[PDB]
Amino acid sequence: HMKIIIAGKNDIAVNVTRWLQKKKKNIEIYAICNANDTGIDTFQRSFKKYCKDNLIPIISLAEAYKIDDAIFLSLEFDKIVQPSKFNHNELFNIHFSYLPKYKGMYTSAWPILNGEDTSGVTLHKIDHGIDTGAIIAQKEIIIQPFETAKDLYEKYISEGTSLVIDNISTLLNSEYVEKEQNIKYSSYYSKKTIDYSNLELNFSKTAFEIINQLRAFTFREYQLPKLDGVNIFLGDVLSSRSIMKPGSILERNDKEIIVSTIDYDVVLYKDNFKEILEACKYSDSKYIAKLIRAKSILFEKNIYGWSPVIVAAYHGNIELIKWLVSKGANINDRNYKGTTVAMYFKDYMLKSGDYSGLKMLIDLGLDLTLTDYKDYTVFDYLEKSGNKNLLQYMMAFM
Amino acid sequence: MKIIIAGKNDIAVNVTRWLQKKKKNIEIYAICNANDTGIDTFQRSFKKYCKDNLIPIISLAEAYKIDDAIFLSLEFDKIVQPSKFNHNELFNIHFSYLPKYKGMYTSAWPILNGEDTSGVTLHKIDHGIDTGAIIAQKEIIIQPFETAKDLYEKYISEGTSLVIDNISTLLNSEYVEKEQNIKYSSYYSKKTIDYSNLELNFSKTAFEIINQLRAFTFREYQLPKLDGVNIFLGDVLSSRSIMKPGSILERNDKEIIVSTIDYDVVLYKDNFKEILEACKYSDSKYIAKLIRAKSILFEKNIYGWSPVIVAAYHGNIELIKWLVSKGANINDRNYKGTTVAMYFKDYMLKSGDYSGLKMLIDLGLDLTLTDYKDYTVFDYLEKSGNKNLLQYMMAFMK
Ligand SMILES: Cc1cn([C@H]2C[C@H](O)[C@@H](COP(=O)(O)OP(=O)(O)O[C@H]3O[C@H](C)[C@H](O)[C@H](N)[C@H]3O)O2)c(=O)[nH]c1=O
Ligand SMILES: Cc1cn([C@H]2C[C@H](O)[C@@H](COP(=O)(O)OP(=O)(O)O[C@H]3O[C@H](C)[C@H](O)[C@H](N)[C@H]3O)O2)c(=O)[nH]c1=O
Ligand SMILES: Cc1cn([C@H]2C[C@H](O)[C@@H](COP(=O)(O)OP(=O)(O)O[C@H]3O[C@H](C)[C@H](O)[C@H](N)[C@H]3O)O2)c(=O)[nH]c1=O
Ligand code: NA
Ligand code: NA
Ligand code: NA
Repeated sequence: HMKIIIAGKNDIAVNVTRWLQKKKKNIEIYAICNANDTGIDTFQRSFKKYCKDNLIPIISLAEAYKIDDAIFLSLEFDKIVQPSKFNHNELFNIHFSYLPKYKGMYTSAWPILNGEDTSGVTLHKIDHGIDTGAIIAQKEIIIQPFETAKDLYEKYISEGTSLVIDNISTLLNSEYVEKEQNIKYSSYYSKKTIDYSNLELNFSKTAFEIINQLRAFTFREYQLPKLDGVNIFLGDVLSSRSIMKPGSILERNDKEIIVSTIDYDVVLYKDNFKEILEACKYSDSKYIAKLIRAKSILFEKNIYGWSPVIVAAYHGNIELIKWLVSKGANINDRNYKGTTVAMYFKDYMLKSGDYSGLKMLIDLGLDLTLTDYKDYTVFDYLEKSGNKNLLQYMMAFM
Repeated sequence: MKIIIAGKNDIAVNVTRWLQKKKKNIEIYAICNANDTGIDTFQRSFKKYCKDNLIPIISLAEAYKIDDAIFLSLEFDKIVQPSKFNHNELFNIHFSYLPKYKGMYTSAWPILNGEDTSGVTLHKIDHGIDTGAIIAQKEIIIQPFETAKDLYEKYISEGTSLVIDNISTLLNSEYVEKEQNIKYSSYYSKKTIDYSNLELNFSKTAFEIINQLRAFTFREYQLPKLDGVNIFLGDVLSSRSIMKPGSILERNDKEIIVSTIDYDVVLYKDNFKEILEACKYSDSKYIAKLIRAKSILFEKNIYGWSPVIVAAYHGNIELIKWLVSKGANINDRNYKGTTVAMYFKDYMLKSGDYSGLKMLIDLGLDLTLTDYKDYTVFDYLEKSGNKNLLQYMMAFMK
């Protein structure tokens, strides 16, 4: 007979809540949404939409203060919570850093900017201050030297979810231990510290710092870094050192811009993502591999959620998908409605007549049991459509 | 052999002294910095040293035309162009552990960033800023309480020994170069801190604020100010005010308590002038009440008078025992190299009270030390004709 208030947004609020509904069947859940939650799924799920679709009441923070015998759990929530205004003190938060480092804002960029190898997530209490409350549990996170602010954000979402999950019984049962945050090594960045409205690359810096500025600001659904009009998608460092003033453009071609820094010259790769996506329809390994500078651009997505594997799978392109997957791409990658590669390869199989591919993708680890966000498998869509031919063929693989 | 020393302060002077002693036959040419006044201050004037010792002072343009010489820059202020020499025996001491902290304000930035360590590096002068290949380096530990001035002093001392330990290899071409790493390379230009408009930022953690204080505590240039009131360090409390960061919570004659992003901070108002005045005659009990930050006891006025020196000159033995216990140097010098023993002897001379000498001798007072004129205390006594004092001091000398 418990109550929990979940205040926040995105896949973390969604996936924690999914877990609570399945695992704590009889808990009453109340939700608070963030101001900019459009109730529509984008590269993150809408928490508002999830709650509507799954009969979770949506309340105000004002209304939530007046609840008794409820845990409060903030998951990338956007409004200051004032502990005094509840009748208890069971107020909790996931913050996307290894506290007490990187309190405050832009924790997907700042660590990268500062040349960190690691970050973390932290479960702690909400007290009056900004990420000041006592720590309950933490998990260290490795940042690979190629990963972007988006890859890091995605690790935070994943690990933050898991961490809430490994501790939520102890929050609900008051069975948890806390410890006050240390003084030493504490750091905080306000909203002022980056003006995302007015981004500017600083070339009076080292190659390392410049590469890290690129990584820090590479989060496509918001922005890419820009050099004199042109969008950039990562870069590299050369062994040469230009005598030219830092910022000086040494070379330009259609794929890359080379620039002088405080030490080593840096190559900045022009963003060719749309172009790589058009090509993924029918071109082959050779041609695509010739288009690619930063390997990770194969895992990027447009506003619909379409990655290269997805567009390829939708157009038949079997030899590409094999190579994409050898490059580390996900054979069961999904768009922003939960739609899987398998489901894309369906529309082709249907429109072509050629089912000789399907076993190829199965060897590669394709999974037919997967459902989208309306709980529908590929088998459900085929049944619905009347394509018992295609249906029965596919059922053979089970 | 021949050598060109280009730079300023005790590092230039003391490297040069070592060469005059231990490499008699090398010819030495000197380049001075543009703000070397010729008058010794908290750092010696290299200019003065050179004029006093008949070392010729030349320009960088003249330096380029000297073959048969290696070039060694020591906190030098002018851009060196390697293509204008007819050789490549060009070396620098930079005050950081490269490839980190290239560029400016190296006694400030590492402290600002919460570093536990820094270093000094010996490397080649290349076309860029602090970019040339490394020859040798040494780690420096930054103690938690040390200020920017303390770290500068460590840089000067350690930079000096790094040169001394390597200079034969430089002169003999037995040294080994290795190009700087890309990874972890950092750089701070002159625009990163504006010493004309220093403001403390209280939208930061208590750690970050104490480190702001440390970083800006370099008395010869400035102290940090809160409301035009000079501050000499501070401490963190265990309370955390709800008030907005920067809200002053408590004032008194001695300190100012402020809200930060996490824990409250005490800023100590600077009272060094008052402390130095009181050391003439007051006892340890009175000075103890006056002290907040213990390191204020090692500070100096424009003459180079520290507490221990003022106490010596007034025969304040009881206070000297305490200061030493506190960490003060028993052989502390003013900016003319005049030692505590030289000041004590003036007190013994005027007063006729000699009893205190043994105590100071037992605390490690060193009577062999020379000032920047190569005079010992005994040379002063022989010149004044004071034999009885000479003999007495000599009798207690260990
Ligand atoms: C606003 C913005 C964000 N980003 C990136 C960097 C951020 O780490 C990431 C997420 O942005 P965000 O607006 O969610 O804000 P963050 O600063 O990441 O998180 C703060 O704001 C949240 C609502 C939470 O209260 C969180 N506890 C706060 O630390 O998106 C951009 O690349 N461009 C942008 O223009
Ligand atoms: C990948 C891809 C998709 N499309 C199409 C297919 C869709 O009708 C439309 C929007 O795609 P979407 O990712 O929003 O797909 P969804 O609406 O998520 O999934 C539907 O379309 C799939 C192909 C299956 O039919 C599935 N069972 C449907 O529920 O654009 C292209 O035109 N070019 C493409 O390269
Ligand atoms: C100028 C200035 C310096 N300082 C401190 C911080 C500095 O690290 C330290 C020394 O000052 P400085 O003018 O020598 O400048 P730094 O920036 O330390 O050294 C640079 O300039 C030198 C001439 C050398 O070329 C060196 N390689 C450079 O990095 O004193 C202040 O506290 N207030 C000040 O206004
Ligand atoms: Na360059
Ligand atoms: Na400046
Ligand atoms: Na506060």
